[PDB]
Amino acid sequence: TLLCGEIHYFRVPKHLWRDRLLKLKRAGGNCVSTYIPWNWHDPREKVVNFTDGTSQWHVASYYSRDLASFLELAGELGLRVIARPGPYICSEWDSGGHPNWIYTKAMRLRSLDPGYFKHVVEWYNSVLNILKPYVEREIVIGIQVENEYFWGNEKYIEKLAEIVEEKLPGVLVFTNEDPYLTRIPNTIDLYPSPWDMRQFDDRLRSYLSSQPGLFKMIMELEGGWFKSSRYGYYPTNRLSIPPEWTEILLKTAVGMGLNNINIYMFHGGSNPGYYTAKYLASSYDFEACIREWGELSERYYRVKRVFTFLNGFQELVTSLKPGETVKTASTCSELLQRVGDHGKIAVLRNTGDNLCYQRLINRGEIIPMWTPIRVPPRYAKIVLLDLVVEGTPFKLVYTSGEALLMKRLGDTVVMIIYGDHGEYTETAVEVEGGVLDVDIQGDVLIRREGERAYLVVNHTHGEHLAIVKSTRGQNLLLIFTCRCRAEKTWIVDEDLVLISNIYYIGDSRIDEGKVVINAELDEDSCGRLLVVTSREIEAISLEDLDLDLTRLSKYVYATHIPLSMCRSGKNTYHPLEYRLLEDPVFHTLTSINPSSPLLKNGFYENGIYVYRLRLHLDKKQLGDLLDKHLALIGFSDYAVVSINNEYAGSGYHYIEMSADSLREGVNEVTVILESTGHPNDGLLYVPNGIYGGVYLGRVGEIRLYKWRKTGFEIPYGPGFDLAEFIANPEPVIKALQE
Amino acid sequence: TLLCGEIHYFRVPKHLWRDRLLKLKRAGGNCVSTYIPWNWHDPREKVVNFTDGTSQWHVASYYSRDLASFLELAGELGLRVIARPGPYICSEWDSGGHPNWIYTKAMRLRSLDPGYFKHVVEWYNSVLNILKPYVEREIVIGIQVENEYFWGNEKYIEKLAEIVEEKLPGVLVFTNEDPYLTRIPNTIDLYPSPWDMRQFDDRLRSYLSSQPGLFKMIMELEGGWFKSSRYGYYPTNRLSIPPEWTEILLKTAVGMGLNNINIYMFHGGSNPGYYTAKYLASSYDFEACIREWGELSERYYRVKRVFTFLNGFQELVTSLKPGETVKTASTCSELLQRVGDHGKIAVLRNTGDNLCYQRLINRGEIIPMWTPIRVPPRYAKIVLLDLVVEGTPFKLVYTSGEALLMKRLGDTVVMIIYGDHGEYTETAVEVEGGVLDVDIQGDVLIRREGERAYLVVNHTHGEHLAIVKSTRGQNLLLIFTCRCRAEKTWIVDEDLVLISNIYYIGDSRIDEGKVVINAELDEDSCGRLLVVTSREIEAISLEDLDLDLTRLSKYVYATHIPLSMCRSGKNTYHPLEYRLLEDPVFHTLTSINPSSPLLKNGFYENGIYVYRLRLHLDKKQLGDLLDKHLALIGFSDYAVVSINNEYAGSGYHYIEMSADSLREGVNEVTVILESTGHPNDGLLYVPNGIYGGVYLGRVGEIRLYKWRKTGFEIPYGPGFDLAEFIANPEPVIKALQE
Amino acid sequence: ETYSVDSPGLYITEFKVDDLSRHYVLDPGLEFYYNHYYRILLFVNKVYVGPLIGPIDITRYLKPGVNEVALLVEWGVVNPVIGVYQYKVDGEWFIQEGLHGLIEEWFRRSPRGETAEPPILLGDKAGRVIWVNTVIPYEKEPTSSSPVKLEVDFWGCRILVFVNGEFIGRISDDSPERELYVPETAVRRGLNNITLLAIVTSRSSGIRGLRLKETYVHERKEIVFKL
Amino acid sequence: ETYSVDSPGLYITEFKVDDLSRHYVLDPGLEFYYNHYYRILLFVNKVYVGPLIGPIDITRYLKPGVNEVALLVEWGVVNPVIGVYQYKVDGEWFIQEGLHGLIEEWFRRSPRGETAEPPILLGDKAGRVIWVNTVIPYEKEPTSSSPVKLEVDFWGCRILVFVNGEFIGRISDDSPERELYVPETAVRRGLNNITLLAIVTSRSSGIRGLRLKETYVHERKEIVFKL
Repeated sequence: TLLCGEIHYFRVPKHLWRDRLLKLKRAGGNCVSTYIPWNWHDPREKVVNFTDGTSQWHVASYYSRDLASFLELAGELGLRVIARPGPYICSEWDSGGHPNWIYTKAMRLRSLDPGYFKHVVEWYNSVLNILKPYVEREIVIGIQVENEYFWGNEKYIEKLAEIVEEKLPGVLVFTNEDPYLTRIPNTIDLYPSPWDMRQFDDRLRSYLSSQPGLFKMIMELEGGWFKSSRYGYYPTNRLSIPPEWTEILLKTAVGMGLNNINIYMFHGGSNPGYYTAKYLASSYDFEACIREWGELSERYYRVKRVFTFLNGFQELVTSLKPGETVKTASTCSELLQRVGDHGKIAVLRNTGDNLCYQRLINRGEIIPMWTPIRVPPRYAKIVLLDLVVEGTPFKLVYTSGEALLMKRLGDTVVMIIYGDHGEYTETAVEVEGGVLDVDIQGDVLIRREGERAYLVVNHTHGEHLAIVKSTRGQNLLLIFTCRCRAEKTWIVDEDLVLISNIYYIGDSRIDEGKVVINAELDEDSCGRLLVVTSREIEAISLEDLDLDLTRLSKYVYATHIPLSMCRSGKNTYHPLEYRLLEDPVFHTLTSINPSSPLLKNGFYENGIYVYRLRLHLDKKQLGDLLDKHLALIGFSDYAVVSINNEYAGSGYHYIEMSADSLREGVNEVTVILESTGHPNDGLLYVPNGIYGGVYLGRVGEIRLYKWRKTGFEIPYGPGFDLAEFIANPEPVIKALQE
Repeated sequence: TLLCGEIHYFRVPKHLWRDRLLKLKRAGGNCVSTYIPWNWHDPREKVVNFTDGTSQWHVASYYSRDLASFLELAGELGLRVIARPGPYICSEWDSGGHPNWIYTKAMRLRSLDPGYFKHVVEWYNSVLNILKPYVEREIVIGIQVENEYFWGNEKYIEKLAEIVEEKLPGVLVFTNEDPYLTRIPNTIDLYPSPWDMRQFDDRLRSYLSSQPGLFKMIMELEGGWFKSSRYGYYPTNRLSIPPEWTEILLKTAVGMGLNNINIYMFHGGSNPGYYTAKYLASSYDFEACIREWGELSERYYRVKRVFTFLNGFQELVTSLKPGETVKTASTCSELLQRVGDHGKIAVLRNTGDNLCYQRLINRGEIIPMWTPIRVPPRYAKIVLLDLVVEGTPFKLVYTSGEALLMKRLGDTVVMIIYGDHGEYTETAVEVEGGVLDVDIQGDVLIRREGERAYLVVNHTHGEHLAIVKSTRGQNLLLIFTCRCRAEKTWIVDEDLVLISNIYYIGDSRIDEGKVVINAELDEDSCGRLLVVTSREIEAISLEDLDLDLTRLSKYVYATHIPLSMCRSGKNTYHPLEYRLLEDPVFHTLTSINPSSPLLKNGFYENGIYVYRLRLHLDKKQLGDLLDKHLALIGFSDYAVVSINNEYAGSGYHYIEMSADSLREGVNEVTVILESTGHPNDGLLYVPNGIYGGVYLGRVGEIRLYKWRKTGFEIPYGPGFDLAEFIANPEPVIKALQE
Repeated sequence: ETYSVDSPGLYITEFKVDDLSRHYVLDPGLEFYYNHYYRILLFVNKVYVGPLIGPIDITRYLKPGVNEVALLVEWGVVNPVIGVYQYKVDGEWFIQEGLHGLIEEWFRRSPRGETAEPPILLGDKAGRVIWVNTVIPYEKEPTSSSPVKLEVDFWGCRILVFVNGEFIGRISDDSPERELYVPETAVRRGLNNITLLAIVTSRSSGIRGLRLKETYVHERKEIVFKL
Repeated sequence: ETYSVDSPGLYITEFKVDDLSRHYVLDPGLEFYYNHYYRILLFVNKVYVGPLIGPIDITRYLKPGVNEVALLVEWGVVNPVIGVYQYKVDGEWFIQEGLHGLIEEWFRRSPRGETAEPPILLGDKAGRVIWVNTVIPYEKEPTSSSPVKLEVDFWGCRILVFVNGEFIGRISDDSPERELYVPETAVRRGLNNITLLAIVTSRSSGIRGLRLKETYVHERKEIVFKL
């Protein structure tokens, strides 16, 4: 199984790569997605960078092209990698990945055009030579050939995939969202509006039936959404994505049987200056799991519980198939079910804002006897059924609480189970050698009936322990926690689990004596720390303060981080002084042809340009209309205009200045133009600079609102090239034929 | 029109009544709803309190029964009052309002039972004598006879209403939600789950057609939801209510033509100890506009914009009727329309998380010419159409931005209009004496065509001014603000409007020279303050710092609160010491009969009780089964049990202790019982104390899950008394008749 | 036909009893309890028992051999079970309203107590009421500009909070948040006697700490206009 | 038939021109512009003009009297208008990449400037680039435990932010938030030279202030286990 966050090394400072990738590993992510943007590495038709070097005023020294170090660091952290090296990446990036010199080379991008595709072969030779050692090391596990070619031409994506299958033998090669592929695997990018499970379930059910025997993945699940200028909103444009929603989509995808999931932006981070799409913010925070500034959001902890379950029960979850044999007793939750070789899962989804109480019928009997299954509002609960705990006498017949984790410590299996405060969960344990005894700590109620112990637990802000003993001397330790302490549980080693209030657990030094971990504490992080391990913990200290220990059982230590340790603080810092300088604006000027894009003149960067136009006017000003405007029309995405050194107007693609300061003879017009980015589709050449022109008067304004809509069908499919269609459109036939 | 928040004087400390009611007045609330709970004022079958006095250990000295002072304070603040004096109030209160001595008097509550209704007449004589002076002062404008008698008997609610119409001649008298009333007005309590506009629109459309010619009100709109123990969740049980949702429901109710709206909990506040329903939290924060601790939430500022519009355009909004003559150009927003004597409103609702761009067709022409109407995601925009500004030559033909406010200052009408940052709004102004000229400040573009000025404004973090002059010397000052500065605009006097970043504007001393206002600043509150007034402001100071003035125009002053003024801080304070004392638990004991409720024994309070049971056991313990439990069954809502001074178990209504410490002879069992509250329905006697008993063993457990469902219809209607039906149920006939 | 009994209607089910010597106590299940109680009417055989209060001994209404339960649920949910018991236990019963330390107002002034370290273990003291008394310094004028929440970190307890003798609220293991708003009328400038009545409910109980947190700290500034 | 032209299909409309002496410049409307550009193909008469780049002079494609516009919108929205102009203006054009102060790296070291008070008025200086240079003390080691956001309060500007010469981001009047995250790799312990390139866009412009806000301050504590 692949459990991914997407974390873009080109949007995260190189110093913070370990800080962000270890936050993903600590969530239970076992793989990193990233793009490898072509224009990040070859900005200027020169040499592919692949280092910490930078040669743009708008890209800070701490952003890096050193993908080889990001791949080695993902290797150090034990993360696998999905490389998305496409010539096109989308991703709200500048030109969606294309370097802005290709617009001089090719009129028909994302195609088998010999103009475009020759330069894509040079890019794939560059990036696949960088990837090869990390692919041979099994760090890079899958290559994604481009984002979202929705329109279908198999020829283009198969040539992309054939270059990869030539340079990188035997890897996974696949497309984001092309419905029309036969041999190349396709993925899905599920971005549904909140509480629209109808579209999410139907897109999953459609997708899971597609391409028999080929790899399934959600290559982009909704981990958040981006923010824009001009039409965007604070959290995201959408406007906020509920953290409850991302978790319901994750648990739904699991319940529908899609094992491989990438959350898209797990961090988001920051756009490096003018490496951003047209109208994007410099924040690419995305409202992600990890916020742009490094904060573990509510979405992080929710996602972390699902990704922890999918590691802890990976053997179960990979053995699953549909089955559809369990029933609900009440229609208050939707049931998504799977059955497997050595266990079963029931995802009970409550899309409502009421609390749901549920029962399941498994073999003509209602399973949880003394408790209902509580299903929280805006929630999906993974109920775990019939699970044979491998190599042991224990069958976890059901748990009404969510299991977070399962682990093996010598004689003992450890399982962590959770519910909300004041939730009653019942867990049934069936022992194939009989129950020898059950020990407990906390509010656990034991009912014993033949080979079964039924464990009814009232969840509270701590751990309740049950230790079911088998006659064979194997043990099952069940640890029952509230939801927020399952959210703040860290497997800091395979033999060290910390159940805690702690905000984050960070880096570790698993020494042969004196183990050390880099905990980060917020004002909630104090209270009990519960440590599960086979190591004989002799003492625990925090920052050379000694902490008190209770050894609850052979594998478990309680200790308390004092409420005096954590601090609440949020300081602000203000200027000593503000100093003003007027820029003279003009360094040196070179001549450009009227209406010519600045990329046709070798200016491949986005950002600020100043035009000087030396416009000629004469007695034809007496032939100008009473409106007397000057209009600057068809320019890239922001300009401030000055006419004969008087400020005249500003705006986005069209400015209609009052022509107050025009004169007979030569008129200087200065246009300080800022190009925010090219758009992040990869099909249209939207030029930077003034691609239009300067115009006089306003004789009229013809509004176009009496449309006839003629129902034309674009012939999308395995033979359809969208770039050929944009260049040579067939609706000319249907315009002639009415 | 009635624009209400509900603010319970019995849930707010008396010192904080002015602090909370002035926060409602500052939102544009022009009326307060409150219950007047019968058990708050007569707890113990003695004398009705109506003062600051208290005689319960669980009610703090700062909670008051002094309703007369709350009514006078609502009068001081210029708020009207809706009194909800019902014998029943619901409201997640103890017994839903009933004083717990009535369970000794009446087996059939909320009925014309002479047991119940005699005591309701004593309550109505008590509370209506307190209300009479404030009703005659026109402070109390409407009397709501009880919450939510859904089941219909007109006789009972008409006798409640007849007592009111006798003691208080000519007032509004009405019920919360009884569908079956002929002469008595009925209201609605709309609590829809987020984004379910289908139920909200259908319940509104149903309700607005009901009871021809009688008063319409939403007596309880969703301003949030409550939180509970045992099955509840942090913000609310639901789990969070979006602040976007409450505003869409408000603007929908306005667009559907319901003028009178109460937000239910505008503050919520706190339950006074054991004055709370069964399983409620002591927080009644409700996730309200004003949080329990006094915080202006996002919901406050959203609500405040709607309530400010509904005051500012009250003359428009009271003249409205359905009309349904404007059309949208695109299906991306839902249009709810009204037409009126001197203007028109189009509510454009976007329930989607995409941004919508919209056009309207009014008279066979698309109205906004150079801009679309931006409709934000999760939003409803009130577009204002055809508005003749009364007593002036100005018609506001449309505005693509929301108008917040309109005001008259001598020659000038002031109108405040808003949009989001980078929104383009177009406002058309038609002048019946012709436009003389237009002055501007900021990014306003003027297009003049005959008697019209069209004003296209690019919204930013400040005010843009346009001053349209008529030939007659009347002026229209349009002030264009971003949404967050319209949210933080205060009409601190009818001749003083502050457009600001300031968090709250508080109390005022409108002196005849040196005006003073009690501003409260958060870390966002600095930046420009824009003051609109006919007063000649000579200086502005903040806390004896002098602020710089620019007089932008005759009625407008800009000034800046320095970013050095505000502070960010969130301190925590910890114990010096913790001191433990064991309570001996027992003061003095009195004898009670087995299974008798403690209210039948004169204990009318909720809270802690200790029972001692002196149980007798003998050789019949040798006849007990191998399970050997003792069960305490049928008790009120929490107990901790100790058997022969050994702790034996705890739980909610049923505890099944292991009988380890029982003996032959007398056994002392101690039951520390906490009764959290009675339930907040008003129909069932759910007794406090142990109403059940103590039982031995567990011979078996008969689970009941093979049900036949027989489709019985309860005959709800104008003749149906639910308390008669609960006492004398007719399904006995249908049980006999299969 | 149906397992749920969770929606409006008249539901009937059938069950069998051996001898009528046991006590048959009907439990409505944890699904049934809500702050606004469910209108559900119980009949045992063709005889009306009453609305569901909670758990009920139905033994009076049932006969040897086969029996019926009917439920006119008008609103709400149940999941009924009958527990079967060998005896109902005889004994004289007594009550007190409140507790000794409560009716002596130990929230105003308790006796002196023994000092404890911040992780107060109470699970030994289960079945009892412990008063945890603390003093918190609050060295500033209390105001609605900087509201105070008391957060209690604890488990295994039902805790009643008093600040300066004013009753603030209750917190329990199953309560939805660990914070109580304490008003500016309860808080004092200087030392605050903040006191917890913990009824100790489990062999695991303890209080891990108290804090007063200011939710935020706003500046109330007097803004002044000369005319 | 339809007003919107906002959904997939081939839309046709018809319009009339008098003389062919004017310039007819088609504007696609503010609805059209998106970060992922809309696949909308323009034809004027039966002749293909191209995909919509933005505003286009369509005068080449049109004839005296009646004309047609067709739009194969595959995805996205337009609201087309034709502006009609008397002349297109002749003149030689020149460019510079960037600005003098930018290509001289005034974000690393500007010349000295005149001091201004915190409400910096710029609307007089509209049409120009002003460098606002500030020093902010940050007297603590910068860490991801206490991340920094720079908030700029301003209007009427497009502002580029540099911290210690590292380019942090852009803010504009129509940007969705006024805060930029500045990384621990940009921030220095001691004085931070934080510099704004403000291209001054309107007669109303100004900067009202800067603050670095720490979003929160967590304690990174080294937790240690003896074995």
